[PDB]
Amino acid sequence: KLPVPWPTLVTTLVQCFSRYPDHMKRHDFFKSAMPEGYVQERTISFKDDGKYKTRAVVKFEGDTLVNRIELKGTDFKEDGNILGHKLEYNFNSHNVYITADKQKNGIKANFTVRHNVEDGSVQLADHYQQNTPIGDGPVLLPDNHYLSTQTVLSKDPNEKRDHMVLLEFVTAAGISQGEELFTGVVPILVELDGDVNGHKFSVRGEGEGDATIGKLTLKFISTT
Amino acid sequence: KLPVPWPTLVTTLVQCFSRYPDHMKRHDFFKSAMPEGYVQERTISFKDDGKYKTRAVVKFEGDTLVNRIELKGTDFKEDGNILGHKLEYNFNSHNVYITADKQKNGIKANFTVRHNVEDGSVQLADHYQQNTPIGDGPVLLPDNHYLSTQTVLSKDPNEKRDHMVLLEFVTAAGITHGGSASQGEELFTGVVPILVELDGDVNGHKFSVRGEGEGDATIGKLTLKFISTT
Repeated sequence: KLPVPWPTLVTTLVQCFSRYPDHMKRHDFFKSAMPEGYVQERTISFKDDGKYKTRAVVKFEGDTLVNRIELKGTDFKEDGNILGHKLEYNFNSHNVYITADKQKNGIKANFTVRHNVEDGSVQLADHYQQNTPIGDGPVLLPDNHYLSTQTVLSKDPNEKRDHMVLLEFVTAAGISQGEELFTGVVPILVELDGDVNGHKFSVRGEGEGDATIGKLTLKFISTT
Repeated sequence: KLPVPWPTLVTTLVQCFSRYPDHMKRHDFFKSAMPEGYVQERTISFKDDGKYKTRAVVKFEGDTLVNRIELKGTDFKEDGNILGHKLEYNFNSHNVYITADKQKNGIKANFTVRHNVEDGSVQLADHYQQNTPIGDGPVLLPDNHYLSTQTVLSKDPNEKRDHMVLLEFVTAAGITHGGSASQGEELFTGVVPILVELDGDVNGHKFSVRGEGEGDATIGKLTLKFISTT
């Protein structure tokens, strides 16, 4: 059984599948970094609770876009909204604000996730994010803009193990040869190795992304 | 294109597809009214703007669950968020609070929909809802409870008409007690085809929408594509 609520892992579990409108395609750092990819690092501060630190490698492995993550979580309260499993099984729309990191040749992002709590309150998860390209080639450093997200979480009736089904749509707003790798439907593999409060777990996800419409379709299975 | 934003029509465009947990099946008015169906009437008041009045007939026509709606919108302002198309193309999660309407032999509901606006603010839409059975059979009058919703809106890249692709999950909650509680429940054991037809007029601008898809009430899932028909 997952030691934390599935919604708290959503943002950690491939922004290269965001739909950048034609007038913004010169601002799409994520696709410009492919195929070598990028390292995505976050600190996620759950207000009045613990923190996640994550480091992920996002790159192509042949035809598959892979997101391989290490997650370390600490300082969660036993009676809080996370370890107490008080979060609703849903996900709000967020705006992910992106700025260029002209020192690392990459980007930073900042946003605050709002997790609905079963008692009507909101649990904030403040995200600080930095992405650095792995490859040598030129990448696109964007003007300030944001990604606008939508996500629904469900369960596979035929699935038996602890799992999460996710459908997500993301479009860029607010204003490369790598992008040519995203013209069709691309298979996705996500692998997460986690430790929260000393509770170790793993998550494996598979699905597909369609960047032409900003769509992600994934099923995640836990192991503990 | 439609004269109003697609998100403002989401709630008007089949709560019989909500997942009612087994311990709450006695509270599912919507399925109990089937197959004869129910009339669903709403007043939707947009804060600092106009209002929609809707009357829908929701019933089975053969194998298909049909939602046929008349919508009249009045008193909208030209520079507002609706006629000015300033709403984000998304839809927030809501709780729909349902209570028995014993004096109408049905149910009523109150909730506020929060439409995100492009400038970062919110457009509130106060919903009042009344559902009355069409048929003569016995219906289930529920205890107070709510429906919890999740919805995503998207587009079909090969569709030139104004349209909205929708996926929704809804589950009932708020009762803690714990077969089929109505004969109409039996009609929703499978995946049911859905037809939605909306005839609208907002501030004198006439339009229409047709949607088709499927609903799976055992998991609470709705999958539909809506297209402008005028």
